[PDB]
Amino acid sequence: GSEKADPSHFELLKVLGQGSFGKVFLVRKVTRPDSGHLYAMKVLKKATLKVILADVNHPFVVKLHYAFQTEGKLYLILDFLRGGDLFTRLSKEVMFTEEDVKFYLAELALGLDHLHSLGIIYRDLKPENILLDEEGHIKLTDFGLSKEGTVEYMAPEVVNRQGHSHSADWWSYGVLMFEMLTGSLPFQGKDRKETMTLILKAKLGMPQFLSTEAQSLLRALFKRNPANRLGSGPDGAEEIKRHVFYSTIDWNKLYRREIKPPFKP
Repeated sequence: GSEKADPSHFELLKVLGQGSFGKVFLVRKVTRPDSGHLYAMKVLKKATLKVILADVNHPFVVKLHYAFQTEGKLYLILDFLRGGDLFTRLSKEVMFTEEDVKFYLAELALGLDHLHSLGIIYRDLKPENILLDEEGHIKLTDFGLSKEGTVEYMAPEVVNRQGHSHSADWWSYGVLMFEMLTGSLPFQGKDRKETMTLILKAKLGMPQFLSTEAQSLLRALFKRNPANRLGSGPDGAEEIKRHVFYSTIDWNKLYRREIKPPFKP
């Protein structure tokens, strides 16, 4: 359905970022029916193709519009998210209010659970990989790998190479929450090794300015044992979505992007 596609059909505007899997540019399609439309083009020097799902249809996951392999490298044409990533915003703001964190985390909860339903494990969860559109809603990017990074976000079972189910994502989700809420990481040492050891002990001091609801959610997510971590069934993501922390969230309208974002790009 997207095969007369060609790299000549897109003019290069600039470079959005340097990925580990490849470079990503801002491009403008030059051919109908979407001439003039802006997209993000990810170039991969490796190769595949197949009809590691990169084509996910969900309001909070970056959409793939085109995919063509021309001259060895593979070109992926994705949504262009105007707002940039959450890491940049966090760096400037130094920390978000619980209101802002609740919104971002609620939308992410849906995005994550969806990927999980497709059997995908979002291994690289962190603010750098969460983009904002022009309205302020979020979109998860740089995902896919099922059969399989930033140490500070690694779950204990991943550090100890004991396993890596979707449960590890919920731990990372907890690290994201803590970092957005405090401006700092829960577990961090002077080097990679010490950080891993700190993660394994999982000893965490709760900053006193966090709401009791925020605190209990974090405690429920930071369970060293994947089996007892929030999100590990039986009701899956629902047990996290039904947590008192998100009591004021209408997941139906959220899915429909009816809830207005706190920050407007």
